[PDB]
Amino acid sequence: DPRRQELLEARFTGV
Amino acid sequence: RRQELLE
Amino acid sequence: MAKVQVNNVVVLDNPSPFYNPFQFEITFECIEDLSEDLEWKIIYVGSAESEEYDQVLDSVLVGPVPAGRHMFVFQADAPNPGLIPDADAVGVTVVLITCTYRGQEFIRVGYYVNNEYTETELRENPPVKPDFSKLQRNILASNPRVTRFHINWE
Repeated sequence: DPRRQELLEARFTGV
Repeated sequence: RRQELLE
Repeated sequence: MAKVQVNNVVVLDNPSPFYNPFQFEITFECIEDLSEDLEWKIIYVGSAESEEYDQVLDSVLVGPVPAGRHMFVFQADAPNPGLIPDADAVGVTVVLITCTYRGQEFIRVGYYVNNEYTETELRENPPVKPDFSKLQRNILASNPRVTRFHINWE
């Protein structure tokens, strides 16, 4: 869960 | 790729 | 700053069946006359594990945009469950609304999305393979993440 949360947030900001 | 008109 | 500013996004029929289409009422404004189209996209994050399962649900061009404030309804068909990992089907994922000018993404509006069974029988004993006809999409519209990128507006 915590790792998947981190992954989703990256998508939100990403580049 | 598809056209959309403004409202 | 940027020549286009997104003022608001409204998620319409937000809690709905998975197979029903997305609907967003988007309102932006433009400081001056624009030479080319604004390309809007809706992107469904199929899997948190890899961006290669992203689905571009739709992509529209809003053509010649004057300098006023404008509104339009962006509707897109639901993602293709045949491209979604079963592990990611049920649970939380992300949907993205992006706008692009001359091929340069300048704004990205993201929402968390929870796909969940509504019958307690299924919630307590999930199908071995996600049954998308029984899933409810819940776009958590209260808290969007807005990310802006600098682009060339010449």
